[PDB]
Amino acid sequence: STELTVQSERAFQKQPHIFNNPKVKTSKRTKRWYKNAGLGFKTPKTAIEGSYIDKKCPFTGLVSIRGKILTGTVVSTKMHRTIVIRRAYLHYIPKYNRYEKRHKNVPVHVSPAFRVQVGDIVTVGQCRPISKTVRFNVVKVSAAAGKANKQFAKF
Amino acid sequence: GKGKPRGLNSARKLRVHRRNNRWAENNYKKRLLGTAFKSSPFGGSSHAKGIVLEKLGIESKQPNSAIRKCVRVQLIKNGKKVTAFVPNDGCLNFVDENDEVLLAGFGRKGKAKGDIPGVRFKVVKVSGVSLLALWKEKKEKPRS
Amino acid sequence: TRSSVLADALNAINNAEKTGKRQVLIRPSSKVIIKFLQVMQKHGYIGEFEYIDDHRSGKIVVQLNGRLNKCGVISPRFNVKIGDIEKWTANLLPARQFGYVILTTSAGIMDHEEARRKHVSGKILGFVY
Amino acid sequence: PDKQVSKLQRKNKAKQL
Amino acid sequence: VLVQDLLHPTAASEARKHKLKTLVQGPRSYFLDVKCPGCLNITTVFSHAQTAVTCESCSTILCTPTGGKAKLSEGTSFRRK
Amino acid sequence: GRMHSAGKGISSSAIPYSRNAPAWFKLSSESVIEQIVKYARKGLTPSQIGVLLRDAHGVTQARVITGNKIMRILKSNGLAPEIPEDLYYLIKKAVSVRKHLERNRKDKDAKFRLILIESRIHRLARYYRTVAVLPPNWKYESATASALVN
RNA sequence: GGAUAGUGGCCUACCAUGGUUUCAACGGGUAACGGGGAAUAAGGGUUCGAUUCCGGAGAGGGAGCCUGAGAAACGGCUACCA
RNA sequence: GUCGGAUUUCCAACGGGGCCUUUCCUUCUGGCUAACCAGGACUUUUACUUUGAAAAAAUUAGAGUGUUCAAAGCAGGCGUAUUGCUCGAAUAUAUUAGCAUGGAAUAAUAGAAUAGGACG
RNA sequence: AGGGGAUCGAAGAUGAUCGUCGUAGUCUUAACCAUAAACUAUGCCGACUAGGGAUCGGGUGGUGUUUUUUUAAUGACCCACUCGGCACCUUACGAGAAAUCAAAGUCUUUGGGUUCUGGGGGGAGUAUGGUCGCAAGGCUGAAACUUAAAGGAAUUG
Repeated sequence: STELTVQSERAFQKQPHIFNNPKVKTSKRTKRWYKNAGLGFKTPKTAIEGSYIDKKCPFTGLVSIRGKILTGTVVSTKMHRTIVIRRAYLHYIPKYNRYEKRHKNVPVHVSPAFRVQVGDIVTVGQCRPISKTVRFNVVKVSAAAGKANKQFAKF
Repeated sequence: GKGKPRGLNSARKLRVHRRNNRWAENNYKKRLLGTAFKSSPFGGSSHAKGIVLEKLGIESKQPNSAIRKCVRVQLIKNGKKVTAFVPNDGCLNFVDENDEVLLAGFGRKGKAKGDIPGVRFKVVKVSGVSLLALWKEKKEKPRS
Repeated sequence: TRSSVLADALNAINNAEKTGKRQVLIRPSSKVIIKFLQVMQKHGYIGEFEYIDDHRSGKIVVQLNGRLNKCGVISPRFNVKIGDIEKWTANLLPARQFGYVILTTSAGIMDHEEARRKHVSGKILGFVY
Repeated sequence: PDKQVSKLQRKNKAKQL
Repeated sequence: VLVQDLLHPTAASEARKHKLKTLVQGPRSYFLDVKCPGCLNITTVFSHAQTAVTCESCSTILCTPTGGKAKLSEGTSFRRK
Repeated sequence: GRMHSAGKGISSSAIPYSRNAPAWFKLSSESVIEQIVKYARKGLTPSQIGVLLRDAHGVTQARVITGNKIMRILKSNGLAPEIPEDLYYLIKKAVSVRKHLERNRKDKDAKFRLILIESRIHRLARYYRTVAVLPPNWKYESATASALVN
């Protein structure tokens, strides 16, 4: 995948306007700029400490989080650094006095700070329009996969 | 369980059954096929107007066997040629060939006043001069 | 497929109310049937009833006094706002001044005439007049 | 044989009438 | 009809019902204590076997299965316990 | 009732009302647990085992006497098999029917009944692959069930 | 990276293979501008809404542009078509 | 006990809220010896429903008002109308979606079985 | 396409006021095709509300009869009871327009769960388009138009 040794494109990925000093070699030996996105979403420990870049991450990148905060259950994650959740819900008809199921497939950017597998219950936040269809961004993952690691060791 | 699904989250199949079964009435088929705008020589209008081609007469259904004196109109706005009934007795002498009659239907959505085999429109006004009033001798009819 | 257990209970109570049996046996009773029959018992519609205990089902024998006309069940259990119990006590009770549309709230199973007073409303269940 | 003759927008092309 | 206890049916009437359809269901099958003829090790055999119950003392047939109750064998007197 | 047929039959076991008690019963769990591991090392299925303890020895439902069902005992003692018992018997049946159908292809009836059997295998598998007593992406398969049963 | 007043496949270069779907995509039709509303009055609905208010869009048809804070402006311009 | 009325109570019916019964109704932090807000994890998430905010005017429901009546309109009333006073233009509905807030039974979903599980 | 090819026998011969032969077929292996008055003209699950005897399949009692070595078990009966099945028969409690129906009941006192179909009659199961079939054809399936009825049950000379 993205696979750290992060500098894999035709340019130099960086946190912009964040300056290691080459002349001053001191007790840091690493400098990143993280921000708590707010609203009591904990920034992950992989955000502060990792080496990825992601200019559209909500913890390292320039984008920020406001507006609607939504949840959803993730479905296919074949795209690079972004996923699609399924935002399902009941519609109401007043004629028939009953309801019907409806779903939306919202695409949504994900940081490599999060490890999102298909079938996670994720929480997204609204960002600035970060691609054509993407407007949102993953802020917290609450994955419940039924302990499928040891699923083969069973009765 | 009385056919139809009464489930609380089953609204979709309710309204899709219904939409399938509304193409059972006549009038709802008329509206959405746009039949009033394709066939039906008054192009979705109450009235129309046309040129009389010739004056005719009938040999209608039993028991009332007679000659009922209809005409042939060609409508203007379509070029369609539809037969037409002249009302209150006399009044065939009011129209001529190549005059300007205003038509309207009988009141059945087409078919008949009665025994009449395939005549659906009555004439309301010749030359703009209103057959009711001519039949009651209140105006006059200039020629053309 | 016993789908709605309360619907079978109330059905049996009608069928053995019309034909004047003074007692019935319903099966496989739950909390909801106990609560419903408590509500019916409270306004004097039916007599004392009694829950047997096998380890599985919980049959009930209801002594019924015969004041019951009809006990119904509304499947599906629709969500009913406070404004709606006007429209439910006008579809399915015989008069304004008796009968009870009972309905399930979060405040607990209850007829409508108390539900006005505590001023909550939730789903509907059946009806007794 | 071919008698679909339905679902047309060129109806506006009956401005030639 | 019209009126009766369902709570306390007469057990004479309740003996004839199918096992399920009683007031509280229960089995009708008993356990019994078979006394093997030539030996002393008494065995408790359920009344509907499905197996050729081996006497363990002397390795022999006690009762044979049928469609229904366990058909016993020679005069092994049995006690319903 | 009767998932694939038009039958209606009620045919069962009225387990009794007590939870402990026979109250005439012999000593203890260690005897019966030892019996269960005895048969399980012998290599039987928990259906067969409950039967064999039922008729041979004096036990009722093992749940009453012990603290657990049979399947939990063979789980705890590490002899619970990879597939549960019932799906095993179904695949077994489908293999037998399948072989008979390999020989006698002009038959229609065993075709139809095989199509019922595989339906039941699919329904149980789809029950088991939700609760993960089979691993997911395990699928019953029509060519190599004969190696899958053995 | 360009471009923009500005996020953005908006556009270029390179890379990846994705994105939507029978919970109805997409396509077709609409004598379809959208609402606030209107008509019919047991309840529930059905049919209409070009039309006084709000919002969009157009000024013969498409395209382009000047000037300005604000126009792709037509009681402005330029070309082509009719 | 005011003589059309409550004030004291009787008595139930109605509603609430705690408190005690094995019955968590968050640990951690200064104003303090939790009343208070700032301050850490979350105490699965929902569906439903009450209440509130939002719900342009006009139209609709509807309050007041003798436009001579009415449809309408939001005007008007009132004195020495001789230097003025003054009332009023309410209220309600307004699906669904969003938002805030109760309630916790109905309908769902996770919480400890290879114990890599809590209080250690 | 083979193979068989007895009977019967679509199409093909003979006779004043229907009979004789007879291929295709029926029969079968391998392919298709997917129709029927494929009809208890009555979807599938589930619960409850009336009796009667009849038998089918299994099971539980009867020191009940036979039968066998009348000694035992069996086996066949007979009686009682119960579970499942095919039906009859009777009420009319309810239902229905009625005939009739233990369900076509528990539906204006109008909601257990769910699938499909119909919305006057002809035009027409036609036209057209797909679609499947070697073919025959099957599936799906309009409209313009015309019409005042078409139809159900039951009584009556």
